[PDB]
Amino acid sequence: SVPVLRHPHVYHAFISYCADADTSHARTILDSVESRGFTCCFAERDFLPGECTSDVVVDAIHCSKNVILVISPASLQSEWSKFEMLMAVDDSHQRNNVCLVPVLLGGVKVDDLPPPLRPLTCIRNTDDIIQAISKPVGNLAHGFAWGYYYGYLKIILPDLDKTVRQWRRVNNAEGRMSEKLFLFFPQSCRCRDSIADESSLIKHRGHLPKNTIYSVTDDNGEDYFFAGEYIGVIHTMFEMEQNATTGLQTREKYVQSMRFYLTLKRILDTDPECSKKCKIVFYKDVNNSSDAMPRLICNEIKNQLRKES
Amino acid sequence: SVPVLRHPHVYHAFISYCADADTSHARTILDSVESRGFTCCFAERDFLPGECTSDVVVDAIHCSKNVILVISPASLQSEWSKFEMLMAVDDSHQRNNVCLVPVLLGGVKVDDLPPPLRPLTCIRNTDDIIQAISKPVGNLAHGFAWGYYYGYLKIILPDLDKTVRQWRRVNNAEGRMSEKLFLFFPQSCRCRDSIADESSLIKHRGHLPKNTIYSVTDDNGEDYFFAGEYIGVIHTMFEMEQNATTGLQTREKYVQSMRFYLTLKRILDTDPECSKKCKIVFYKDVNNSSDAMPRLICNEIKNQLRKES
Repeated sequence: SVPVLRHPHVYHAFISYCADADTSHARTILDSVESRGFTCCFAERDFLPGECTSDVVVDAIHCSKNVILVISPASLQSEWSKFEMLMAVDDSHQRNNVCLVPVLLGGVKVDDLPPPLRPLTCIRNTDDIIQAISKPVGNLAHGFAWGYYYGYLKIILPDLDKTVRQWRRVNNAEGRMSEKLFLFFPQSCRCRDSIADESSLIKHRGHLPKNTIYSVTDDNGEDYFFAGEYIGVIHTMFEMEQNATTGLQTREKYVQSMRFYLTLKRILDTDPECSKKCKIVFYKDVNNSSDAMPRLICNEIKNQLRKES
Repeated sequence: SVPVLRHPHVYHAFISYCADADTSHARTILDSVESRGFTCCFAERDFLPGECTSDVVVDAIHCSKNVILVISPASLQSEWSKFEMLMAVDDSHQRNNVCLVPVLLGGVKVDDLPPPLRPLTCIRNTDDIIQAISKPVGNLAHGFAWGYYYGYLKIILPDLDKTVRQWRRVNNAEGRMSEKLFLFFPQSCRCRDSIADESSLIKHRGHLPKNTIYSVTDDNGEDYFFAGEYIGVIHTMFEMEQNATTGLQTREKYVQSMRFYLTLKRILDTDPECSKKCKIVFYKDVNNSSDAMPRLICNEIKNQLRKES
């Protein structure tokens, strides 16, 4: 009847309520559940007077198998609906359907609720919530993209074109080198230690004061130079797919990585000092011939030199 | 009437359709829009025979002000509903309400649709879609947490407790140092160059072969040692809040950072070789006294030594 709790769980349910309005209602639901045998976490009783901070709340949510949301007409006005309640809501719809137990009071109805809570199938009606207490990857695009932007691209891109032109000038790469930083995005999301590991015809040529410079030979023997590197963050999706514990498979790896690709491009093109400073090179990393990757890069370098002319 | 397009936009609408089923329907909608004056992107016409890959699609979505989804009973069966259609769907509900134009065929109705499309208010009914063509931060938790996990924590944590005990042993820190790596999470998300920048009473004591070792003095003059650093990824949320262009304000900074905090703890406690290897220290970074941060860390170090006893 009453389930045995896992490693992090020490409570069957955390009762999330607005202390300004529904404190009485939350005590009523609490007393109904705890008598039946379930162990609950209740702010008024369990949170010490000086430790009702958001992290103690999230520590309680982490240790609670289910989270019971007491949603009334007043609960939406209290900013609790904009703060502590949203902390319990997860990016994964599968997670919210298992964990969340929305308790609707006063006839607010499902349509009145915020978008995340609507498709969750919400709820002496106190028997029904006990029924729900008895016994996953969200979208990665925005975290990856904003973290890659502010942690790296926003720092190096704004003046990188100046650094490249200085290197190009004093190395006789004029006309044979684009200003942009080429960012490599293999479809499998597998990143190698160096893009030169894809072909012995890709040669290390030094670095930018550190971003690496490579050379590549086209059909006429003309050497073309470029600053290039992998988008290192995408390797995480490859690791998640390969992990049996992680809920990410091949189809989601492609979907997540195209959302990431799209979100990164929206941010870069929004920023005038970062757009046109890098070129993302998406490619199917399926070929072993020594000509394949060199020919792809030469095509991209020549395409970018046209636009910079 | 027909709007002028922004910098990335070169099309008013991208028509996303399943080429196996609704190609005829998509041409009909295309011809209806393009005659009225709008410029559209149509796969059959605009995508060259050998370049109908997912990145060319996303390149088209990036340059399309609106995305028109042709959703039929057959569109859901085609895996197109599980792939190319979801690439147009964004983590932000505000983005999907502005960009997406769901066109429902055959009476599938809104409730049949996946969770993200349901609350979007979908749609010779071809006049209505022209009406929608005429003229934001998603959840960061999962991207931040999984990227911080597989990019760093998963690498260093599994054997870090061994490294710490070896350092503790040969430095006479026995009983005055926890095995865990303390990860500092200031509520403002502002990360400093060193946690020792919070108080001159926090002393650099070397490093782990590199994670840094600090010392801290309690009330009895007893020195306590710890490996510690900031969770560097959270600084991105501080930068996003401070950026006027970025759609993140103080309240969302707290909500996003508690979702990140919760998601990271779910991943770490799921992994048996990473749980109990680090301690996340969330704190209000509001105090200037030289005693405040030292007393907080000494409290955490002593708490962890109890559990490791």
